[PDB]
Formats: sequence, C-alpha cells, structure tokens
Amino acid sequence: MVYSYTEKKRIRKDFGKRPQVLDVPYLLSIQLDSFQKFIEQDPEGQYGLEAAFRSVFPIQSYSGNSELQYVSYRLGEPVFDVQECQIRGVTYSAPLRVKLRLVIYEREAPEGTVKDIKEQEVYMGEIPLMTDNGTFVINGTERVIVSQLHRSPGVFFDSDKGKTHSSGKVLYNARIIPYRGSWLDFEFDPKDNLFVRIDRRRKLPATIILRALNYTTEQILDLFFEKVIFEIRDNKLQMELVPERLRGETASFDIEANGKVYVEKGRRITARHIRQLEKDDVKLIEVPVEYIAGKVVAKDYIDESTGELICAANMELSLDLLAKLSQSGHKRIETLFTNDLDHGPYISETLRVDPTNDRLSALVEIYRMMRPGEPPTREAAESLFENLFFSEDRYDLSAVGRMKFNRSLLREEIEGSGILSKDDIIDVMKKLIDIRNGKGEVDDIDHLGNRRIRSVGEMAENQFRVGLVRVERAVKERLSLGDLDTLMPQDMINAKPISAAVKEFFGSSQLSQFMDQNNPLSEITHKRRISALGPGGLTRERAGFEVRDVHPTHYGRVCPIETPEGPNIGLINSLSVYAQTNEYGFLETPYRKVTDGVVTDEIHYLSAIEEGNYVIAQANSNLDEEGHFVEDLVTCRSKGESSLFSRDQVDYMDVSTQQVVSVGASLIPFLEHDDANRALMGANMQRQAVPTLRADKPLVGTGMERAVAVDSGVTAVAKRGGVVQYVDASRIVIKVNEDEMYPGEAGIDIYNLTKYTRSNQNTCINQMPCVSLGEPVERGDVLADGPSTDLGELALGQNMRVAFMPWNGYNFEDSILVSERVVQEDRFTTIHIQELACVSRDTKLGPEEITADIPNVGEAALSKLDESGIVYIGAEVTGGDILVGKVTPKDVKDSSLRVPNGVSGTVIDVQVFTRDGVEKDKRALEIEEMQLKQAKKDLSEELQILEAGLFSRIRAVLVAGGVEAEKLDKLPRDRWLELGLTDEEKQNQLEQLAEQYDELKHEFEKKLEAKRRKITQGDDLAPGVLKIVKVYLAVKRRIQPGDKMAGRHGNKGVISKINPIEDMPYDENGTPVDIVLNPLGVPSRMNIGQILETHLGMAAKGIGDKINAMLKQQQEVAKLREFIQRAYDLGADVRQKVDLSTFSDEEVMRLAENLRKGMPIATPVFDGAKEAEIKELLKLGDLPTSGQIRLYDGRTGEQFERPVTVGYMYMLKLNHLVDDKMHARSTGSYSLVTQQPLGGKAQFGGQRFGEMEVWALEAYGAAYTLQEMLTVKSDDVNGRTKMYKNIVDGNHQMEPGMPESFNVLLKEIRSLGINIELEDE
Amino acid sequence: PPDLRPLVPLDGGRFATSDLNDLYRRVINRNNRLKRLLDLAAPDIIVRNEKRMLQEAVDALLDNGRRGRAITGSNKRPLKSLADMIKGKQGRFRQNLLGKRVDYSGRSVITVGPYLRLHQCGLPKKMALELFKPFIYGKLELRGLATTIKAAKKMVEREEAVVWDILDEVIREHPVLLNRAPTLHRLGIQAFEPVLIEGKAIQLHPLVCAAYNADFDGDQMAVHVPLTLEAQLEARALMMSTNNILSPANGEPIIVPSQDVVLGLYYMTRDCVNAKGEGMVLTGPKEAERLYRSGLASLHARVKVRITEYEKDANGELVAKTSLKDTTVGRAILWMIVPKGLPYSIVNQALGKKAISKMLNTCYRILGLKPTVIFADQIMYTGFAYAARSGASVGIDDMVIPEKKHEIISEAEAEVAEIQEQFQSGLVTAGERYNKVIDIWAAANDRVSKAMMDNLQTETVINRDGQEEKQVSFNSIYMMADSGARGSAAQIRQLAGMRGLMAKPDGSIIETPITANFREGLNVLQYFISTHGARKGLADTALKTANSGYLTRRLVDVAQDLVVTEDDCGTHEGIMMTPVIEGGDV
Amino acid sequence: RERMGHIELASPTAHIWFLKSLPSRIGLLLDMPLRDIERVLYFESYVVI
DNA sequence: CCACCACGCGGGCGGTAGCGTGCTTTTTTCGATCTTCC
DNA sequence: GGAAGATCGAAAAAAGCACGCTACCGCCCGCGTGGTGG
RNA sequence: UGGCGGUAGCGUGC
Ligand SMILES: [Mg+2]
Repeated sequence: MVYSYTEKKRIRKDFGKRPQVLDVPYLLSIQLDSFQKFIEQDPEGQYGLEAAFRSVFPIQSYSGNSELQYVSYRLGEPVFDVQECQIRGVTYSAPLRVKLRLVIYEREAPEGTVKDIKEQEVYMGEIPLMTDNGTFVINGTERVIVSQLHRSPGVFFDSDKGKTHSSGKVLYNARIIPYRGSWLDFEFDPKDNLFVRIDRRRKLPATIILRALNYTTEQILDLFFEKVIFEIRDNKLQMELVPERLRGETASFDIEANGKVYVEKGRRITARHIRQLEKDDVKLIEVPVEYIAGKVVAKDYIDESTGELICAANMELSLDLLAKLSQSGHKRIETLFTNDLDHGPYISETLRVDPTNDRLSALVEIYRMMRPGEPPTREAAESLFENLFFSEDRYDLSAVGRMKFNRSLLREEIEGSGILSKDDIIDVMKKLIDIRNGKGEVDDIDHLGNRRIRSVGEMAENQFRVGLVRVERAVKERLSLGDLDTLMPQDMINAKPISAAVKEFFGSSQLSQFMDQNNPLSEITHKRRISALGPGGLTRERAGFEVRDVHPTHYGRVCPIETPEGPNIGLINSLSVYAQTNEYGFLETPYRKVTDGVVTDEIHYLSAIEEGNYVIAQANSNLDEEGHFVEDLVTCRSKGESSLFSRDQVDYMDVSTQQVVSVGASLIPFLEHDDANRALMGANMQRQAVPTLRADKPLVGTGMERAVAVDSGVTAVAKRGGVVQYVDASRIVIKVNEDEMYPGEAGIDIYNLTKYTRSNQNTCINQMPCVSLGEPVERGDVLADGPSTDLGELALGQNMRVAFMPWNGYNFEDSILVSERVVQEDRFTTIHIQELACVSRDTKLGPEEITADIPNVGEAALSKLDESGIVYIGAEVTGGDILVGKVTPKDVKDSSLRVPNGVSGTVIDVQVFTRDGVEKDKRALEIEEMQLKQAKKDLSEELQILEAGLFSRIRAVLVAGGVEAEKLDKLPRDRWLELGLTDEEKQNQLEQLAEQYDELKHEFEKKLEAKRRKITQGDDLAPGVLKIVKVYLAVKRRIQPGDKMAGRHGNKGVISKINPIEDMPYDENGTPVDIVLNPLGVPSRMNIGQILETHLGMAAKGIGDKINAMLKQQQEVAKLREFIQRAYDLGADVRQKVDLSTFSDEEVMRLAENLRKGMPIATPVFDGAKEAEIKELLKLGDLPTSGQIRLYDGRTGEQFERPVTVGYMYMLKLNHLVDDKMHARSTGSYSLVTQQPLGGKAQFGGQRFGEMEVWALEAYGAAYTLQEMLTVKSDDVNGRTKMYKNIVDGNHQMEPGMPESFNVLLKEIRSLGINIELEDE
Repeated sequence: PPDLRPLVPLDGGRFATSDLNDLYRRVINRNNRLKRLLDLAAPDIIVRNEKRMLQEAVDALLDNGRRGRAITGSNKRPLKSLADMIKGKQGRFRQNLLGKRVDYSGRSVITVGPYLRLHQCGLPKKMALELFKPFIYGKLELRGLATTIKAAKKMVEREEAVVWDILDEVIREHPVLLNRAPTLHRLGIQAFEPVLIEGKAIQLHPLVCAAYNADFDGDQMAVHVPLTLEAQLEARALMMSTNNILSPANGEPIIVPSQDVVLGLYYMTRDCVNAKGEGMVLTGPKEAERLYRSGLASLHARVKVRITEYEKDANGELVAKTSLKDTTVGRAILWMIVPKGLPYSIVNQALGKKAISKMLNTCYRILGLKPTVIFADQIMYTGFAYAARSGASVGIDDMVIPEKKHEIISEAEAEVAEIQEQFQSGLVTAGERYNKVIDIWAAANDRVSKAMMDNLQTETVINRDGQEEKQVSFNSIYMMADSGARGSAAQIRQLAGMRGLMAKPDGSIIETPITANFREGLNVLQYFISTHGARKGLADTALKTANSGYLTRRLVDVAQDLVVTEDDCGTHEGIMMTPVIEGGDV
Repeated sequence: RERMGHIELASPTAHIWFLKSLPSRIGLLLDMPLRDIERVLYFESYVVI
C-alpha cells in the first residue's frame, strides 16, 4: 500500500493486529445527506418539498370554477455566499420559486371543463441552506440542529408492573402513536374491562368504538369469541364437544360417550382425558340442562309464533329461559366459549357495562366526549368520527409507522395506507386480549428498535408543511373571496406564514442550538449528537431512571460513555463511529457475514430489531488465515445477553473494535485500562480544550485524529490534484493537473485561509499553510492546518513532560505544579477575540453621528481615534479607552463606546455597516477598497493565465502563417494580435482568436463589476439604526495559577504554583521535569490509562531523541534509514507495514526532520499495544524497561529515596480560565425594583447569600453578621449610605433600618386586597 | 405603585412592559367597556357576558391560571400575575427575603497553599483592593494623602505604592468569610485571616478542605468581608477555622490529614529490616535528624534512642521520664514536633490515617485547643515535606498480577462448563444452574482477591545481616492502600485482581464476570457490560442531589424555631436508652 | 414607590383567592357546594336571596 | 390610486377545527353501593 | 321498605421537584386605521 | 449595564 503525500511527511507508528476491513465513513454524513433528502428533486412525492407540495397541492375552492395546481419547484441561487453571510450578519438562505397554475373551469358547462389557464412562478420565502460542514448560518451565527430520538409511530403494548390498584395486578394497555393525528389508547380495567381513550381523555368502553364502526353485538361476539353449539336432540342435549376446550376445567357431570365413562363426576380433568378423547374421536356428548345455566348466549333468538325475541344476545342463560327456548321450537343454540385462564370474557363484560346499544348512540357518546358543550347531532358526530381516524388530512400514519404497525401485528406486507381501518383496530384489540390472556409479550419502550431518529430534514419538512397548510387555507379563502376575471397567482398567495415558520424553527427552536467552536472535536461531537428532548419528546425533569440507562441494544449504535453528566444525563448521546440510519429512521450498525464457519468480506448493515435474531461474535476474537476461528467456544451475544457459542453457530462478526465508541471517545488511548466514569469525564472534557497558538501533535494517539481533522471543515483540503503555484500565509494558489482539467477553464484553484476570526466561544480561528512552493498535491490532501491541527492531525493539547510524585503538598489532591519553562516556552498561551459593537441609531430628537471630536474629553483619549472617529487598527487599548466616538443630541452628550473595565488587547479588525441611502464614511470606503483589491487580484491572476494561453495560441497561429521569430520577440506583448497576414484561413483563425480574447476580457470585466457591486451593496439593518461599528479585540492569555488543565483520561486539576525551573526535579542528564502530578489520584480513579500513556510517550520521546542525536552528528542517510526501519518494524504481528526502500532517499530526510521531535504512536481504542510491546519499544531506546528513573530534588539536591514514574503525557487546557472567573465588588449599581445589588460578573454584581448560607449563619449563632449582611449591605438604602459614610469616617457602626424588599412585599400583598400592617403596640 | 411595576427603557425607543401593566390595562379596558354598555342600556345577555368577562379578567389579574385558560403572553407563555411572583422558588419570599445578593463580596477559584496556617487563607491583591475599597478610602482620607473622595478614588484606581501599603495595613486582622456553593452544614462557611498574594486564585488551607468538601479541580468559592465590629468579632470568635475542630453532627474531629500528610507520616514511621545505619545507638532525636540529613542513616533503620517524655501529673503538672526506646529514625525525628504532654507510644507504630486521627484527638483531649492547632500545622508540614522527599510513584509494575490467577480462572471455567453440561443432561433446572454458576464465580473472585492480597502485602523478601527473611511490602500501591491515604481493598482488587461479577441495569447479575484486570486490557464486551453500573450510579447521583436538597430544606423549616431558652425544667422523665441489638451482633 | 391607586369596579367581583383555594371560604360560610358558587359567579344559574 | 409611517384599543390562534399525549404525593369530591335503620 | 348516614374506591385537582456560577441566542404586542406622500 | 424563555457548560464520595 502506497502512502499519500500528506502521510509520507510523518508516518504514525500504528499498533494493532486486527486488519481494517471497513474504513471509517464520513463523520458528517447523518446531517448532510438528510438535508439533501430535503432538497433533492424527488421524481415521486415521498420525500422533501416535492412530497409536501404533492400532499397539499392541488387545492379546490368552494366554487367549482376555481383550481390551483403545483408544477415544479426550484431553489434559487443565494445572493451572498457563506463568508459574506457570516461577516454581514445576514442569514444564509436561498429563494424558493414554485411553478403554480391557476385554472378557471367553465362553470356554465355542466361538466366543468377547463376554460382558462394562467401559469406563473411564485416566490414562497427563503429556505436556509446547509453549508458543506453540516451547519447553518442564522443571523450570521453558526447553528447546529441535533437529531432527535423520539418514539417510533405504530402500535405499542405495555403494562404497569402492578404499581396501580395497590395489589400487584398488571393492567395491560396498548397505544397507537401516529405521525400526525389523534392518539388512541386501550386499557384493561381492574375489573377486567376494556376501555378506550382518545388524546388522554375520560375512558370509554371499546365496544362504543366497535359500535361506531357499524358493528352489531352479534358481529362483535363472532369476531372476539368462538361459538359453542348446543343441539336439542331427543334427549340429553347432545352438543359438539372440542376436547381442547375441556382442558383446565372440572367435570361438572359424568363425561361418557358411546358407553364409555371417560370422566366421573367431581374428578379433575388431566391431560390423559383429553388425549383419550382425541384418540377416540368423540364429537357429540350428553350435557345436563343445568350446565348451560352458566353459559352466555351468542346471538338473538326470536320465536316465530309470537314474533318477539325470547332472549337477545350476550346475557347469561337460565333454566326458565332454556325452557322457553325449548318450547318455542328452537333446536340449536350458540353460546360463548369462556375460560378463566385462556379465553377471558372481557368483551362480554365490556358490552354489559356499555350503555349504548346502536351505532347512532355510540357516535353521539363519542361526539359528546370529544366536544363537550356543543349540541350533538347525527351529521356532526358522523363527520367527526370519519375525520378522526379515516381522513388523510387529520390522520396520517407514516410509512415507518405503518411498517411498525404491520410488524407488531405479525402482518406479512409492510406497505399499507396511512389511515386506520376497522381491521387494524380489531387486530389491535385481539392482540391486547391475547397479551392479557398470556399469549405473546409486551414491548419494550426503551428498546432502540422502537425509537426513531429525526434529523434536520424531517423537522424542516414538518415546519414547511405547517406553513404550506396555512398558506393553502389562506388561498382557499382568497379564491372564493375574489373574482377570477383578473387575479394573478403571484398576488393570490402569501409567503409570510412559511417564512415565519421556517425562521422560528431555524432560530428559536430547542434543537437549533448555538454550535460550539472550542475545537474541531467539539464541532464534530455537536453535529453527531442525539437528543431525546425537544418538541414531542422527553422532559429533562420528568425523565426517570430507566430512560437514562444503557440498553443492551445500544451496542454499536449509541456510545455508552460519551454522554453529559448532570441534569440531562442519558438523554443526550453521540452516534458511534460506524453507526448510520435506516430509510425508516432506525439506527443500524455494520457487521461481517459469516458463512460455513469462515468470516467473509461482505458487510451487512443490521438494525436493532433484526440483530437479536442472529448470533453476533465480538470483535476481540482471534482469527487465523482465511478467516477460520482458532477457538471453538467463542463469546457472542444472541438476544440482549452475552454467552459462549460453538464456532459453527455464529452468523455475524463485529466490523471493528471501535464500533461501540463514539468519535470523541475513540480519541482516548488505552481506553480499556480506564474506568467508565473517568473515561466519560475525559471524553466530555476533551471537547473543551481551547486551541493553543502552536499546535503540537499527540505522541500517543489512536489514529483517528486524521479522520476527525479531515472531516471537520477547519482544515483546507485540495479539491483537485496538482502543484502549489504560489503559497502565502493568507492564500494558496495551485495549478490543477491536466488530467483533472475542464474545457474552457484556466485550471487554477485559489484557497483563501481564514485568519484571526473569532469563534462562537471567543477563541481564535487561524489557518496556516502546510505545503511549500512546488510541492505536488493530490485530491483530498490537506493544504492548510486549521485551529488545533498539526499536519492534518487533531492537536488539542501539548506533549508535556510529567512526573508522578508528591511535591511539598503543592499538587495535593488534584492541583498541578507547572515549571517556569512552560510559561517561558509559551506552550499554553491562547488567543481570545472579543466583539465590541456600537450602534448609531436615529433618535426622535436627532440622528446621532460618529465624529472624532467629543465634548469635555482630553486630547490623549481621542489620540487613538482617527479623523473618522474610529480607533486606529493595530493600536493597543486598555480598560476605559474610547474606541469609536459617538455623540447624541440632548447640546450633545457623550455616548461613545468604551472598552469595558478589566479588558485589554489590540484592535485587529473594524467593520462598518451602513444603512442604504446613508453616506458612507471613509473607513467603509477603505474596507470596500481592500475587498475590491483582493477580488481584482484573483480575477487578474485568472485573466493573466487565460491571456497567456490566448497569446500563445495566436503566436502559434502567426508562426504557422510565418515564423517571424525575431520580429515577434522584438514586439510588445499587446501589439501581437493586430499583426497582419496573407488572405487565407490563417487570418480567419487569427481574427476569431482576437474575438475570443476580447470576449474573455469583457466577461472578466463584467465579473469584476458584479463583484464590486456585490461588495459595495448596502446591507439592511433594524428599524431605527443607521450605522453599526464592530471592533475586534485580541488578547493573549498566558497560563497562571488557577487555570484548569486536564488530560485525556479524566484526570483534571488547577495550576497551584508556577515553580522556578531550577526548583523542579531533574534526572541524571540534568533535564528538569515540566509537570508534577500526585500519584494518589491514580489508584482511586482506576485510570491506569494515564500511566500507560506516560510510558508510551516516554518511549516515543526516547526514539525521537535518538533520531535527533543521529541527525545532529550529520550521519549518512543509510543509518537513519536502518534506524527508522527498525523502529517501525517493532511490534508483534502489527497490521501496519512500512518499507523505507521506496522513499527515493529524499523523503527519508523530511521524515527524520519531522520525527526528530518524537515518534508518533497510534494506539487503537481496544487493539492497543500490550505492556510487552511498550517494554520492547523502551528497550529499543536507551531507557529503562521499568519506565522509572531516579530523580534529584531541584531545591535540595540528593537522590529521591525511590524511583519515580516520568514520561511525556498529552495535556489539555480547558476553557475555564481564572481571569474569566475572578470577580469582586464593594459597591455599585442596584436593581430598580427590589433595591438589591445586581448579579453576574458582566453586570458587576455581588455574590448571592442563599438560604443555605443563612441557615449556616443561624447555626453559627452570628446574629449580628446575619443582620448586617441582610439589611445594611443589600436593601437598606439609608443604611447603606450611612454605613459607607461611617466606614469612610473610620467608625464601624451601622443602623439596621428596614429592608426595601419587605416593603415591596407588603405593598404587593396590599394590592391583593389583603390588609397587612405592622402593629407597633 | 408604578416603581414596583417599572417600564424598562429599551434601545430604539421601545419600552419593556411588565405583565402587571398588561393585566391592569385589560382590567381597565373591560371595566370601561362594561360601564359604557351599562350606560347604553344593553340587553341582559350582553351585560351579563360583559360582567362575566370582567370577573374573569379580575381573577386573571389576581391569580392567573387558577380557573379556565390562562392569559398567554407575547410568545405563548402565561402572564405573571400578582400571586405568581409571590410564591414559588422565583417568588419574592424565596428570592429577595430568605436570600439576597450582597455587597462587599467576590468569587474566585481555589488553590492549595501548604505554607498557610490553619487561621490563614490566601487572598489576591486585586480582589482585596476591590473588596476593601471604602476602608482604603477612609485610611487615605485620615492620612491626609487625599482631601476628597474623588482624589481617593483616583489614587486607588492608579494603584500607587501608598495604596498597597494602606491595603496591607487595613487587612492585618480583618477576617473574611469564605463559603462554598453547596452549604450543606455550618462548616460550609468559615472565617479566615487574609494573606496578600499575587494572582487571581484564592489559596485554601488543605486541612479545612475536608470540612469544605472541596477538590482542586475547578472549584469556585465566594468571599464576604464583614464590615462592623460585631461581625468581625463574631467571625473571629465563632466562625474562625481554629474554633471549628469538632463536627456538631457527631462530635468526630474534622481536621484530619487526607492524602499526602498521611502517606508522608506512614513512610517516615516505618521500619525496614537491613536499612542503612541499623543497630546504632543515638543520644536523642536531634542526632537522628542530623544522621538522616547527612545521608548516613536510613529513615527506616531500627535504632535505640534515649528520649524524655512528659506525663501529666494528677494535680496538673508535667513530670519528665528519660528512657531508652527501640524505634526507627523517622519516628525519632517525628517525636520532636509532638507536644510535651503526649506519650511516646502514639508515634511508635506505622502511624496510618486512623493512628494520626487518634493522636490528634488525644492531643486535643489532653493538651487542649491552643496546642492542637500548632500540632496539626506541624504534622501537615512534616508530612508534606517527607512525602516530597520519599518520591512515591505509581507504575505499571507496581500492580502485580498473581501467578495463580490463570489456574483459578481455568478451574472456575471447567466447573462452569461441567455445570452447564450437567444442566444440558437434564439433572438440574435453569435457576439451580444459574445459582451454582454465580456461587462458583463469586468463590473464584474471592480466591483471586485473597491471592492478590497475599502476594502484594507481604510477599517481599529481604536479605538481613546473615540470611533472608520476609517483611511488610514497600510497594507504592500497597503503601497508599494500607496507610489509608487513598484507595481501598476493593479498589486494589479491581486494579490487580479480577473485576468480579457485574449486574445489568434491571438488577440481576450476569453469569459471565469480568475476568480481566485494569492493568490488562478489557475487550469490548466487558467494557460494555461494566458501563451499566457507572451509568446507573451517575444517574442515581444526579437524581439524588435534588431530593436530598428538598429533604434538607423541609427539615430545616420544620425545626427553624427551636432554641435553648432555659437551664432546667425539673422534669423527672426521659428515655431508657439501652444498647441496640439486631440478630447476632451489637 | 409607596403611593397606591384604586379602580372603581362597575360591578362587584369576587376574590379568586377566597373562592378557588380549597376549602372555599365562600362555600364553607354559605354551606353550599363550590360548583353552585362557580355557576352563579360566572352567570350560569340564578340564586335566591 | 397605491404604499409607507404613526396612533389607539382589544386579548387563544386561527380557522369555514382542532391543538394534548414519559411523575409523584396529597387533598377533595362523587357515583355507586350498602347498609342500617324506624 | 324507602330514606339518611357510611364508605369506598375511583377519579379529578393542586403543588413540588438542591445550591451557587458562566456563555450564547430570541423576545420585551400588534393590527387595523387614519395621515400623508409620490 | 434591565429582565423573561430556550440551549449548553462548571463545582458537587473520591
Ligand atoms: Mg471537584
């Protein structure tokens, strides 16, 4: 296998013996593809906008002469691209133009044929598009819509585990959850009765629903019961006996057939009697007349002579009723087969308790229950019942819902109508009755096969459909309201509802969250996130314990360790590395098919439901050549549990060892050696590391850094292969290869790197080139490294030298001791960019303007400000300085924006937004000039390349006409085109080339005109504001005590002291350690992964030091090749094979230069290097195998009594800086209602003394402290002023006064009509 | 009054209108409409409907949502009526009366300062300057440097050297109340003497950390400045850290070494077999220390030292007894920091965490409170210093895997297989075989843990002066596990022995346990099985914090008005307390 | 911050606190069911005096 | 004659109807039996 | 032999759901109706 | 520099 250009620079030593059968897929594939399904022009109406339009359109007005139909839809070209939308603060969206045809039918004609047709294109709002990185730009801010895990539509059966009714009896219930409609629930009463509820209302008998479905009592009994025939023979009432019906009952009489007494009176019926009956094949049997008395009739029986029914259906028989039936001429009757353990009489009891007796009465009762107050009637009740569950508009079972409904009911076909039917309800009732009887089993609510994933596309389609139905209601009203003589479809419909709905969904929804840009890992995790919250979902407070647990079905689909800790734990998850989504929304995971005991290469994607049927072997199974199993009794999992199985009983195998971990959790080396809690904390804290100014590759990694960096949009990848024509710190220009060329194309790719642009977390986004001039590149190769990325590899922290030992208690439990070298080498300084926005509005007294002269200010204050009233770019400012000078009329008062107190830095970017129709200041002119210069530079490069090509063509044409080499070389470049030639085809081709050249010049001139018009176009603003000035402040924050740092194994701490370099312990060679950590945190936290990572990093740094030492001595390339080959060949049957004989003897030098800082090591998430491999790698270098050396105390000097564990560990700097948390207040602003100090550091508020603190003070007995902190510090205004004056005067005395909050409460209670007052007496 | 329902002036000319104003406007409009319709002599139904609507509006204003549909807001939210903002957590009572934001307060992260004393806490210079601004202003005015408040403010802002000197002077003995966010009990807030430091992080005394339940992993704590003589004296006398050494809940001491002091004291007070300098005779602890510092005698060497110990006499005096004791160099060195009254038997042992706590309790009981704080500070200093000198470290070779683990695992697997085949032959049912498998695996895990403990605690061998013998292990992991610094027996078992059986979230136990150590790798299946318990525990803690807080609040209220107001009632009644016995133990 | 106002209602209206908060003060004083109180209050049924 | 700006007065929203739907504990009321008698 | 007290479970309504802190986003009626300008 | 709702995060037996 041949390495790529970006990989040949620095090859990572990869451990692991399991071959890679399937590569990691695109991480951002769940989102992007989904939105594509929302945008793609579907030939059939089943997905997206086309499906919504086909569902809504066409529409017919109340009058028969009007119709409106939809033809096609098209998404327009966005006016601004992503960068312009982000910088200008506008929403990145595209127009939606729909072809609509309005048809006026011939009302005069009885058939209503077509009379007039008007076709047009109607604009129907803006659709926010999705960028290439799977994120949206709403109002200039990056937003991410997370997938929602909700209940799958269909029929679900469950039951309370005896909690209700306080006797342990289980009440079985079934629910029908539709995608769009009214929920229908059936429940079992404690008295064994069926009840039906609609939308969680008061319970009604289900027989009411059955009667409303036009079913009589006889039909209901036939459907829900099996008839037993009693025939009146000449004597003894011969009846057709089924032997199976005799199981589980007693012998009410002497069962004897054909003169054979099978059972005597009063003997229990055992299986011997039924098998005897089946063998003897007895159908008829004698039955006493009293035995029928306990039976229930099955159908109405009416006497022909009298014309009146002796007995109706469904009531218990009796001796007198039996005699009346016998004397009326009846000979055969039917009864219900009722058992107390197999076939309960639930339907009969429900019919008994049912008050209704006809379809009309049931419909009236249903209407009364659904719509109380309104007068019930036949028409309204019938219409409501038909539209509730049998109308395509009100009720809509989704395709996945219908599939689940069919699968649960064991139906063969999985495709059906989207509305309910009589058969569906009958089958649901039958299944519920069977479950109550004992047949079958209930479903699992937490099973991952019963939960659906809704991506951004589905919610967007739902919101667009809501807007569409609103608009179609409006158009239905308008068509009948108006007269069709001259109406136009452009003004016929309105786009405001759809635009408002989509804007609210994309900007003000619980799932359209503010995307976090701490590091690329955070963005990847946020995009690949699943939230159970949101509309139509679970609640954070009302969640419970079961929903937060790890179901066995989560294996390979949902990461078990990657989840937030706190209130919303278990409700938020991350997709696995290989997990994807079905066409029905269900999560599925890959597996390798196993045939004839060998593991094949074909990959099958299995869902949660179908995985249980098969037997799946775990990934950590040893395999020999050709795929056989070396061991017979391999461990597998059959149905939600793990057990041993024979080698021939396996069906599928795990694709990879990273199948169950997420993207974030797969970046932790030696994960198997880490505790679950510490692994969870480390995974959660990895995505909080701010990017350092100098990215450092991880010495110990998992090999997933490349995929994370490439899939994320932070880095600039090459779209087409070629060579780097011009590499610059701000832009890269590459020349594409002739193979990837296009007709009529210059063939130059220009990448404009984003430099020093603030992220959503006020961090710094910087891209630096990683290629040199003339370096060939290929498609997919990284050209520039994004933030916290090194040579295409994710780099969140730094490889810091660490030693595990207590040091005078400075580390103590979790604190971290940091050497002065870390500050000196500038290894942890971050860059933070902060916005400062000043708004020049239009007050009613006069329009405020930005000017360089401010009343009653010093000259030094405005010295930084230029003649335009805006601070100079690149000028360092501190707290209280003036940035932009704005004065508003009162004559004018100072309202200029000022730097907030405690904020410093340097101004690096100034942006000016001006409302259209307002003159632009010269600063905006300069900014527009710079943008025009950049665009003109790009277009001039393209134009010069094309002009060089055209002039080469005309030179060739001239040489064909006549060589004239000396004359051509002695002529100006532009004068070549006009040269004359003899009358022939050469002149014709020359003039055609001249025409092409001038056409190209005109085209590029008009392109430049369009670009300059776009950049100078005025942007819209809010009503009342005429100017906006935004200033960016850049601050370099250095490490200091109080900052929070952490590793990748959940080990976190705060810096306690910046120790001097000479104070830190040093080894024999005299090199001091950089970080000192307390070993006491290792045994308690189970996180042994950090120790193994430290040992591996020490081995890697030893290898790198040997390489650097060999490089310093100017050794020949042969020795370097041999050493690097030996280092790479180390291992135990590693899958990675690196051959240095094919590196052209020059790339070896670059590889050695890259590796001189240390050999990178890739440790898979569960196939990592063993301890023996680490010891062998340590032995390869000049380091002890034990991993511990003898350190010398820096301050004191002698050897430490015991060897200590030193090495190199990857340390991260979390986004919790002490300067951002430090806050203090003596006095300041107060609330205008309760007269209490404000809250928060931003508002310069004071700390809140809560109820717990008050209780603690009361327990201490400090009455005076509590009184002074309650009254004279917060509320008592006179008390506060007097106390301040006394302190200034040097007197420490106070006046308790009276808190204002109590007075406010008294006034509020008085406003409630209750007289409350203070009685002095 | 209008100010209780203010109109916030917003940018652009808009005004923020409170819900009370909207409800009042609705009521006024309805009343005016009713009056106008009554003037017009409307029919009975119209005036009745108007009166009903007025009544509904009045009810909504007084308490919205009590009856009928609640009046919605601008963005589909219920309006905040008069009674809505009175009750509840966000109501006036629980937001502005029981608790309130206060001035002269700050918040910052907390670090560890080993040099601080029990009554001292580090305070950053900037925070101290901000908090003590009025005091600095007053002192500056008194000194004559500033003749007005504006000049003092400018001088404080400019931060001259005189301002720093004044700030140092004003906080000489001015206590500050340091408090943590989860104030479960009265120990959550304590008074400390500030010591000026440069930085932005508050330095905390390690010994009080157990009282604060605070870890140095991003913790943030608040500081309040008492600003009157009564409050200052209450902080000095009642809430000072030196006065809080016994927990009011049970009486047990709270100032106990936790992680590093215990380890250092255990390492110092330990005896080897053939350590350097063994068998020497020393004239006192000073000679022992001078030997240890000079690198001429090991800290674990067994020697004989002549020491004098002071015993408290019956009348209250101290009598000195001089005798030769066989001990170690480390114990002799540590003996000097021990006060006179304590006997020598307290430090003549391994001196684990329990022994250190017992020694501190004995010192408090005998000597009192004034020497106790000094003894605790000296103990912490010595423990930190000797823990640093020891250089204890955790390595991959420290956690040893027993050589008999493989045989035990193999025989347990063979027994499980034979039980499974016997069940398959039909002799036993599913429940019996499941119970047998569970018992077999539990016995195997217990035997593995016992073998691990036997191989770790004392399997070390040492060559004495003439032959070989055994002693207590010096392994680092065992050193911190036995001394009680960190970890426990189960934790060491999980590190080195098998992880044992694991239970699914429902509650039942899984037949196949995790037979892999933490030192060795764990396959995917074992990790997935083990994740269930961690997830269950985390969810339990998350849903338990709120319940515990609610129960604590209810208990606090139910006993919020009980104080000691008498000395004796003369009652001849009481409870007949007896020792509690349940089953076969006390 | 202290001065209060007053609105003169055209017709008397009952206080919701003394009417809905169980037990109903008006209903307990008048010995009549709360449903009758709601019916008369919101103009559903006449009441004799 | 049409479109943008200011000003005052009601109130679920929008529609030729329906929208909801994963908690626990305590208190109140009511239909239905019941049951107990005068 | 029907009416009043018992009760009894079942259903409906009300109140609660830890403490501090940080950051971002959205909003702070709104719609008809008259005024006026192009 | 005034507040509500939503979202996410921090510290809370190791
Ligand atoms: Mg902590």
